[PDB]
Amino acid sequence: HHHMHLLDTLAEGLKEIDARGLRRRRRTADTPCAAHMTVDGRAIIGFASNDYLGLAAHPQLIAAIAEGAQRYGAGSGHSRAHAQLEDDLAEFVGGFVENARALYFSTGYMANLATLTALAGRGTTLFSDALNHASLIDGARLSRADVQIYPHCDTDALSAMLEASDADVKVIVSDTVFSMDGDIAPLPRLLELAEQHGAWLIVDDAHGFGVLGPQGRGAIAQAALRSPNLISIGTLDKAAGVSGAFVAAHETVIEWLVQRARPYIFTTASVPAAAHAVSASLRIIGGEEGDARRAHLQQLIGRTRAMLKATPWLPVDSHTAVQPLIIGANDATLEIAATLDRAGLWVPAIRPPTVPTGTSRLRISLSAAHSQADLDRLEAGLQQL
Repeated sequence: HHHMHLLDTLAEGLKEIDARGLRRRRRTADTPCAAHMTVDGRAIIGFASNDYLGLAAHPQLIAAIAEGAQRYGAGSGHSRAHAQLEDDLAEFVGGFVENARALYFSTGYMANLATLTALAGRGTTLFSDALNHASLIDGARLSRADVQIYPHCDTDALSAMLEASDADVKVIVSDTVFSMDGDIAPLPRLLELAEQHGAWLIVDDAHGFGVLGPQGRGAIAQAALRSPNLISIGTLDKAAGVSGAFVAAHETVIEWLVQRARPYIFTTASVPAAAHAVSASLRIIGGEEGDARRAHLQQLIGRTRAMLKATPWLPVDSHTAVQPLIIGANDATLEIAATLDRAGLWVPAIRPPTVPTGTSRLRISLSAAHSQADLDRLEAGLQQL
């Protein structure tokens, strides 16, 4: 009956997590991801997912999964569906550069990792927005480059850091929509600085793809940017409602990634049915149904912004589906989330280190699948709190 003494340190750390209010609960969904979902046998309205267009449970995407598996098999063992998706993505999101290509990756993390390891090295300096999500942080540390953090969206500070750098290779890295705040990065000014200093501008559009710009092509498209310095990363498990991720860039950039990125990064792939279903999702996102879903989401955002302002708490000023409400402490945030959970509304409580100390917050995530009746109930829940 041997005992591993390090189990004791884990057990003590878990108890400390309970006391400090940082315990995480994983809930099991009895029904598909959607506006209304059943959890533990009780139907609730969910504001927790990043299913921004309501596509995760869409009948056309369910059908595309089934069709994709019948055509290409259950597992990948580069399927024809993966190759076709790369063509479809280049056409949809590559408008910022002539002769765009795209690469499909299993996860957003892998997409970031492939891009940074291929382009960054010793002698590269990487300039990173302070609120960038942790995957981008992790990808950069692996790159073996010097990482300099510029203050959030502070392009004057970044301009001063760029000129105070003699590096042979400079890379600027920013999320487009910040996942816990909802604000949109100053891409026009960031790109100006990138061209002036001869730097790559790598932008992660995880939370802007599908919901920003003409036909939902994303944040670069919204900013109407055109430059070969741009490298566009996105994920396909949020607005697109399936799984996977992409890098889109000038074909020379893509070919360099194929030749220089760590080969194991290409050895993982989602099931072929997933790639086939993303191609179907692009047709919805870019079509009249996508336009209608986005227009409805914009109306939900407009109502929710004022709803949050009416509460005693401080909203983060967001024009995207991410609608945070700052409470303050962990305990006070968990208490309010539980009051909403009792009213049948699932609103996550975000806590450090995900967010700065003293800014624990509800993260209300809107979806085009939500109705005005759903916001009626969220409002009543907030008004009662």
